[PDB]
This record gives sequence, structure tokens and C-alpha cells, in this order.
Amino acid sequence: MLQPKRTKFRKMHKGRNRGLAQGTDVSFGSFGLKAVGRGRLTARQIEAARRAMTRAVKRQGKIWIRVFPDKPITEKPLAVRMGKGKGNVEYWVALIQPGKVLYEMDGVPEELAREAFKLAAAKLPIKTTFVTKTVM
Amino acid sequence: GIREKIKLVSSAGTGHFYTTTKNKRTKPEKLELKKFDPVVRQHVIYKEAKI
Amino acid sequence: AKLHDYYKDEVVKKLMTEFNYNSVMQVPRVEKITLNMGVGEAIADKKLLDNAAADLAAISGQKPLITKARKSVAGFKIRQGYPIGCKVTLRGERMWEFFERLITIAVPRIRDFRGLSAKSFDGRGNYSMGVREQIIFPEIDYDKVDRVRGLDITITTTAKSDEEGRALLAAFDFPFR
Amino acid sequence: MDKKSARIRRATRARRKLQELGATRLVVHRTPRHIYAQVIAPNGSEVLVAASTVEKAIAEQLKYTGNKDAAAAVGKAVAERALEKGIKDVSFDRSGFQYHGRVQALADAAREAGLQF
Amino acid sequence: TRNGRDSEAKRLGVKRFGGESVLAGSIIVRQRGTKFHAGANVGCGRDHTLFAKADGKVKFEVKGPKNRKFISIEAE
RNA sequence: CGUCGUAGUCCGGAUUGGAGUCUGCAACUCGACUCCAUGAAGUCGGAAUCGCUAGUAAUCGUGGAUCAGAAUGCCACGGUG
RNA sequence: CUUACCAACCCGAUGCAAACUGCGAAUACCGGAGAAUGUUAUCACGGGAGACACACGGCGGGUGCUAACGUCCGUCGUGA
RNA sequence: CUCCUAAAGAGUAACGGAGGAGCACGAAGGUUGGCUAAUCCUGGUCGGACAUCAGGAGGUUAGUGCAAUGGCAUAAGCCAGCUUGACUGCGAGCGUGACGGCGCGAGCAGGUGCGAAAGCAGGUCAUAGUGAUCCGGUGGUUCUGAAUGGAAGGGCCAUCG
RNA sequence: UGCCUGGCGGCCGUAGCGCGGUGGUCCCACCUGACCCCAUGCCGAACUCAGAAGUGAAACGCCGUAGCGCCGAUGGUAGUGUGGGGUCUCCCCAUGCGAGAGUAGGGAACUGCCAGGCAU
RNA sequence: GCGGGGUGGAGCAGCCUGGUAGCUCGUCGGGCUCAUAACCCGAAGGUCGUCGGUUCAAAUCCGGCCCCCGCAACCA
Repeated sequence: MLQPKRTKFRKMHKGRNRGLAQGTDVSFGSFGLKAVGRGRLTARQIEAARRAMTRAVKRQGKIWIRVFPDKPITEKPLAVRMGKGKGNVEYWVALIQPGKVLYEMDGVPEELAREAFKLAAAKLPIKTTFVTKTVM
Repeated sequence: GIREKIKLVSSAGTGHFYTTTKNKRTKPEKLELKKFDPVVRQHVIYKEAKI
Repeated sequence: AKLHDYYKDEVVKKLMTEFNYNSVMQVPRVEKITLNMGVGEAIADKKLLDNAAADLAAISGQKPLITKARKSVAGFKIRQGYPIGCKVTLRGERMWEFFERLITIAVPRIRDFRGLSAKSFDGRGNYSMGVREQIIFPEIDYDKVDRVRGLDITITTTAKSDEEGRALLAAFDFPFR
Repeated sequence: MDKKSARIRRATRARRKLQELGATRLVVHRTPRHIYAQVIAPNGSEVLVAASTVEKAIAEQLKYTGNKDAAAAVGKAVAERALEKGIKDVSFDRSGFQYHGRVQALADAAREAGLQF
Repeated sequence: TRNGRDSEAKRLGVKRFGGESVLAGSIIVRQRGTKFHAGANVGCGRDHTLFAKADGKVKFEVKGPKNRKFISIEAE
């Protein structure tokens, strides 16, 4: 599970998730999984989708993970009233905007990359699409 | 909370005095300064005394 | 000013053609000789550092400059600002009258002499070497010796490379192993 | 580290203060061979009077053009050149040089010649 | 451990903006450092408060080789 | 008779380097001895413990057996005592 | 000596930040000038108060689960 | 007290997110003169990853009595000389508070320090280091003094709990 | 009037850095000497004084050069005031404002006062 | 939910007040004994639960994580 090794602060504001994404094109590999929806990606979802793609291509070629869950999310335990300070950090998320490229793959045929990305997309809470590297 | 309050009495006949602090552990020597005495309107020397 | 006079007349015109200099100002020079004595152990007692600097005062006839610790480091357990060692820099003819005093007296005295190294150059044309014994100088008498502390000697030259650097001291007949 | 740039750093503070005070300053520049003197307007861009040893009108009457008594000649000259021009009170700008020796000999000579500073 | 502390706001910032006419002694800007520097007819207090040393209109300029912001009084 | 004059020394001799001698078919493992050089620990020894009653203890040399060579061991002898 | 691996700095490429900024709006705010419009709508002093339990909606946020007809601020509107 | 939340003037809540203070200093204050870091590389007696020396790179990544922020090269950082302006009376004009208050302040008078001089100095780079009133203490005082002269007590000024 | 140098400014990177070249009559720099004025918490290095044998090596100035920095449109995009709308954690429409980054490109500063030298 | 604790093999100091690791037992070598215990002489073993920070310097001071024993969980 991806997680920052250390942070300047432990807890962060909720914030908002407006706007479109940066890094909207395949920059390392040849095929990419681009998010068309908006939402959060927990570190477990990222790891689950990575394993689904890693096993799909039988550990072949190269795989990049363009996102990183750097935002901590706190929760209050059960049977606890409101107040008495912010909750404890439970997991980390990466904010996703439409157009964000999540994963990139290289070294495999396209027809195999589509199935690998299709298996991984089933683990993610946001709608995605298949993209390929283009001549800028 | 170590600095004690002291007073500097004018060497002139007037009873005028200033007040200041002093760390009597590191500086056991008496403090002597030239300060303005508003009674005689001159700069005389002021010597230390107990508050 | 023996080698000083020997500098401006002999070693300039052999070097002027050795490197084919256009101006005489291109020939390297010798700015200063600075003698460092890192005591290090004076923190235990400082009575030994004054007489330690008393030796360095007799080697060059100049009152030494006591160096202080630039920063606190516990690896040698000293706090910043402690008197840690003395040094003397020599310029002008006092450098020269000392510069011959070792090359003609400081060379033929060191125990098991084998010659100086040609690799002990800074990389931009400045030489530095350390003598281990202080009883090698005529000034310091053997009778009066409380310790056998050495010292470092570095040669500051206007040379730009080590080749021009080694060429200059070679002109003064420096022992190069 | 050139000695010049290290000297402008020494002269920057006093020049800022004189500029803030709106005073007409007497700038002094000293070289190993010559000595110079200028009286600058309070705005710092107009030279009212000037005198130096590179002017042959003053250089011919000196044994050497860069010693202490040569500076006294420029100090005397720049003051009488400014008195008739109308300036009487100025501020001495040593301009990074120590107020000692030649620049000091230039100052008191101008002070002796009737320039109030 | 536990948060919940803060200090009273100090009401810093610019008090008289560009073009405003001020009397001598009027405070122009309160600041912690010298974010703004004193120009002509402007003093710098011990807490780096910039105050007008003469009547006139305040003027903001950026000058010098470090592009520092200066405040001066156009005496009128 | 001279010297050393209380010091790790003109005490102490370990260890090591170089050069050799002899025995022996053969001195590498693994001999004894010589010369030059070097000069460890050691400044009288904790708990404890041993021998000795008179030509004894202590100390000083000498010889023999075994043995080509290889004794600080063993067995014997006398000097001082 | 070459060797399951980890790897600083630097260089190239790619992201992230309420407590990052070599950039930087819209608005808002302060000041000046100018018309038109507004029953002085402004300020000062004096007489009399009431009120100091707010609610929801929009926008910007903290908090909570971007849960609550939740909670806590900013601002506007309506109810009061 | 400092930062964020705070929505680019000010201000702005929560048992919201992070840290500090209840001092220190007669020099760590004033002034004049001077000075410029961190880190790393190379070379060099003991000496080592790390001491002092020399050179280059580097350019403030350092430093600031202490938290954070804003500042700081003209340095507000570092060093030395001489010093007491860590002055007395005031104070145009502002800032900030419901108020009590708190803050900034050119200039004026008296006297003083440093500087050749222009000048600078009414504590410290700035923002925390604090406690109203009553009662009482101590010193001073061309104030008052219950018939009068004194005194007690009170007032005023300085200061303490 | 032109060239060149020095001083003081304006301006504050289109002005900086690098690379290459170049300059000594004057100027400047290094330089020479140092008992003395003065100076080194040691050192005439620096500061200071007395000088003019040497040199433009360094430094500084100048010239060239697009290696880097720097400047930088147009268009689009993001955001956003007001009004309206939706599938309302986010958007869309009308209208006004309109970046940042990046791209084309620009770019090896410009200028005032005074002084000296040289040509004129 | 609040208090105290973790350091040679075992049991405990030092921490408060930063620089310097103590005690008793045990273990190891040597003695006494015919032999063992007791006893006598000497010696070894901790880098302080961890990671992180403050400091020139951390067992010692401050944060977090692991653990260990405690106290509290009240009115319906």
C-alpha cells in the first residue's frame, strides 16, 4: 500500500476536488488508463488494481503508477460523539480529476493491454478509459 | 525569575533614584552608571542600593 | 632575502621560457608561508598550549595566532570557541629568510630523510607538507622539550596548476622523491 | 574579492544616509597615483564643482601627484572653487576610504579654506 | 498534544493606500518586517511602522537593484 | 684495582633480522652453538602454598648416563656457608 | 576479486500541498475626480429603548462520513 | 505570542490543525570603524566521518539569546574601540480597542555619549516574558495641618508587596 | 564632434553568467619601498604612507558569440463578478473580466552629469 | 478513558538535576577439600524497548509505535 514515508503534518483539511487533471497523456509507456470520472483513490484500490494488471500480463513488460495517495483521511471510531478534536488517520487517498492518467503500460501488445486495463478498471470506483501514446 | 530589582541612587544630595534589575549571581559587582539627575539637572554618577 | 634575490634573477627567466610566458607577471610567485600547530589536546590543560605556541614563536620570530574552534563537535568533545591551536603566517622577506632556513637546514635534519612527495599539491598549484618533529629546527633546543609535537607547512603560490607549482619549487631545489 | 567592490560596500551606508538627508555631498576618490574631488547636487546627478590632480592646472605645482600634500592642494582648490560658486555647507563623503592620511589632508584643507562641514 | 490556543489579531497591513493625503506623523503601514521600506519623507519606527514625516500624498514605488517596495510622501 | 650511581639503567635478557659453524644421507616443519644488530615483560609478586635442623638451607661452579648431534631435566662432586 | 539487492547527489521526464511560492486573477476594500438620482439617505450630540436562544436557502469553508432538518464561521437572501 | 483555518484590506467560530511564553542581557544596550556565511571538494604531523591549516567550489541552503512568521548585505549577522540615550520634561499627528487601556511617533527644551563631520542614540530585527483597584510599606516633597505654633495623618512625585 | 578612460547617477537581468578575442601615451589595475602617519586579536595580505623600475598575467573595461539565465506575444485553457439553468460532493448557459504554464519571437542593455586623454 | 514501567543472565538503582552505567545474585578462571557445598582471590557481560526530534552531547528531555502491569467505565 502506497503511503508517504513521512509528512510535514499528520492531518489535512477535507478540501474540495474541483477542476480538471494535470498529466493527461501517456508519458512513459505506450498505453494508459485515463480516468474520466472524479473521486478519490484509496491506497488499497490502487494496489488492488495493480495486482489485477500485474497478474493479467503474467508479470511482463513495464507498469507505471502515475498517482500517489498523499492525502490522509481521518475517521472517528464508533460510539463517539461529535467534537473532541479531529479523528485519527485511517487511510490515504489520491484525488482524481477527469483526464488523469492513472496507470501506464509498455512492452505488451495492445489487445493484451486492453484486457489488463479492463481487469484493473473493475477494482476502481471511478469510470476510466483506454488511451494510447500519441505524437504531441 | 532570578534577576532581582535594584535601585540606583544618585551621588548628588538629592534622593532621586532609578530602578532596574540585576542578576546578583553572575554579577556580584556593584553597578555604577552616569545618569541624568532631574533635580540638579546634571549627569551625575548613580550607585547601586537595595530596593 | 637570499632566495628572494635568487628568485628575481635566476628562476624567472628559466621559467619564462619553460612555459613560454608572454609577460613576466605570468610567472608564479610565493605569497605566504603559514605554519599551523593543531594542539587538539590543550582542552585538558592550557599551560601546554602557550609553551607550544612559544615554540612556534621561536621557529619564525612571530607571535602566533591562537585559533578557536569554528563550531562545537563532540567527536573530539569540544564546544565552539575553545582555544584549539596556534598558527603563524609569514609574508615578505621574513617568509624568505625562513624559506631558505628549512630548505637548507630544515631538509637536512629530518630523521630517515627520503625526500618530499610530488603528489602533495592542492590541485591548483599550492604545496603543503607536515613535519612530525619540532626539534628539527636550530632555534628549538633539545634540552628544553616538554613534548614532541609537529606542525604543518603549506606553500601558497600564485601558480594556476600543479605543473607550474612543482616547477617553481623545483627551481629552488626542492627534494622531490 | 576585488578591493573596489569591497570598498563600495563600505561606502553604501553613508551615501544612502546623505541621499535621504537631501544634502549636497563632497565625494572623494583616491587612487595610488591621483586624488579626486566632486561636489554633487542633492539629487545626486549633477556635478557642481570638481577638482583633481589629473588637471594640469593643479598638477604642475606638485612634486608628486599622489602624496599627502598633493591632496591638500585639491582640498584647497575644490573649496575656493565652490565658495565663489555659492555652496558653503556640504557633507564629506569619504566613500569607503578611511578618514585618515590623504583624504583627511584633503578634508581639513577644504575645511581650512572655508567649507563648513 | 492538544491544540486550542491562538493570539489576538494585531491589525497589521496598509493604513493609507496610494494617493491618499496624510498629515505628518500619520501611520502608513504596520508590518512585522520591512516588507515595505521607507522612502522620502517616511520614517521607520522601532517596530518597522512606516509613518509620514511630512504632509502630502503617499506613493508606492519599487526601486533599487533588489526590486524592493518603497513608500514615499509626495510633499504637496 | 677501575667504572657504573639507582635510571627500566652499563639491570634484564625475551623476541626478531642478517651472517655463519658443526653433527648428520638430510637442520623446512623441527637441532645445538657463534658473531653483528634489536632490546618484551619484569622494579620482588593476591588468595594461597612449598623445602629445610648443620657442613643442612642458600648460593657457586664441575662431571657422567642416554647420546652422530641435541640438558634449564636426572644422577653424582666439591667451594663458600 | 567479481558478485539475489537498496541507493545519496546530479541530469532528464511526471505528479501533489490549509500551515509550499521564482507566478497570479475575478471580486472586494481604501483614496481622488465627475455627472445623474435618492424626502439627509451621512456624521455628531442628547431623550427612550429593545436585543445579546436565531432558523433555513445560496455561495466560500472548518468539523462530521463533501452523513444529518448535524455542528461552527464568512457573506447574501428570506423567515423571524 | 506565532502560523493555518480566514474566502488576495481589517476582523472572523469550533473540545478545529500545529507550536511557544510567565524570561534573558550593563552587554546580548549606544556609537564609530571593520567584517561576511552553510555545506562540500583537494592537499596537509599526530588527526580519525567530524578539531586547527591552505586552496577551490558554493552564494546565505548560514546566522539572529528563545516558538513561529515576517524581515535582515547599507546587513538587523560577526569583531574591535570608546561609552551609558536602558536620559528628564514634553509631544504635532496617527494606529488599535465597548471601555479600562495598548501601540507608533517626527519635532521642542534641558543635559549626555560616540563620530573629523553629516549624523545616530528616549534599550535589544519585530511581534510573547504579564495583573486593574483597594489596603499597606520605603524615599522625596517652596501642598495640607480641625483654636494657634508644630506634629500625627493625608495629598503629590518616585518606588515596593 | 568622434573615440577612450575615471567619478557620480538614472534604470534594476532584453541589463546576468559562460565562451572567444582584445586594451596600457593617458587613465586604471597590479606593482616598488616601508624606519615613519597608520595597521595585523600573527602577517605592510588587508588598511596606511612614500614612490614609479616593471606588467597588462590577474583584475577591470571593451568587442564578438544564443551555452544558460532573462524578456515574451497572438490564440486557447483555468479561474471568476452579475443573471439564469442542470443529472447539483460538480458543472452548464448569457455577459463582463481573464491568467499561470507553454509556443512564435526578442535579446550579448540603455542613459544623464562632470572630468581627463586622444583625434578633430 | 487517566497513572506508573521496559537498562549486563535474574531482581533492582541512575532519569527528577544531560556529559560520569551501581548493587546483591548468577556466570567464567584460580584457590581450600580425598571430593562437593559453604568460603577466599580475580575476571568477563549492559550501549539503556524501539523509531523520531531537541542538543556540541541523550539511558537521562520532549513526540510517536510496540509492548507490561495498574485505576476508571457514573445518572437513566
